[PDB]
Amino acid sequence: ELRVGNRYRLGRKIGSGSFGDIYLGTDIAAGEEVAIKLECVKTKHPQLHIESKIYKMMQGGVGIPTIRWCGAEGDYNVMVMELLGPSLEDLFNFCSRKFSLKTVLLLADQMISRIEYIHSKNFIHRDVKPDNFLMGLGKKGNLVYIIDFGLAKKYRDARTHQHIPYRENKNLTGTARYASINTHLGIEQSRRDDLESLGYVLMYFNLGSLPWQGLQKYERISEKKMSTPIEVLCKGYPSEFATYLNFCRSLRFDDKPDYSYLRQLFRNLFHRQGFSYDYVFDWNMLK
Ligand SMILES: [Zn+2]
Repeated sequence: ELRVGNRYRLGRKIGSGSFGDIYLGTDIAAGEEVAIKLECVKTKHPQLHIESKIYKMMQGGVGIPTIRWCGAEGDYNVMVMELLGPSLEDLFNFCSRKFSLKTVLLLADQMISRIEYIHSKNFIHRDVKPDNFLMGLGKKGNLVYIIDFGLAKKYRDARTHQHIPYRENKNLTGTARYASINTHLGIEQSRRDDLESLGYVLMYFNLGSLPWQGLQKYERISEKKMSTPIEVLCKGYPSEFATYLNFCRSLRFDDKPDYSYLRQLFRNLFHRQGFSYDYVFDWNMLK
């Protein structure tokens, strides 16, 4: 019967984050479920308040979760957030690990816009992956949320817009599976790299798997990733997936991406395919 001070009662683990897990909670005053993150005050490098600050900086963005509370309570730093629905990875497993083209296109449109909004607030995410996208609840069930800013970094000064310097010899941050080729090569991440990851995530949803899945290990993924041409990766799928990836890989370090061009590629394909823009996802057509 664990209680976060007076206000919240703790429940089962419901998520795994870059720094700590997410637990199911109840807000005692609301009669309401919430998501809770905990960090021991003795932690060597505390980051919970740091990550909460980014969220709050993003607040009011479409598809950004809201923070109910951040503070110290007892021997913990605590972060309480609005509870969201299943991740795209979860829903992918319920859909037999294959999404229809219509689902992938509806998802791409939202996912490019979340990344675009984050970049507009001067941050890069750096762990773009299916588990960090969650569907909303109730009336927001048709909205894709982006979560987890623990690996997120500022890429430009807010007032001056001075972009962070080019560096190399970096250790990989984020999941090796969706990492950009330049990330595997040790280059400092930038805007281009969040968009390149998203492309691997979209092809993952079309294919059910990537060619560098299921094979020292990091050199081996990097090899296979660098050995597999985009044309080969995207064979049998609309040309827009390859075009998306080619453009991302063309981008120079500090370049601003053309988010509208990438979204339009997919919107045009959507028109040609004859799909209704009805936000009816593959999982909604499940029993
Ligand atoms: Zn705080």
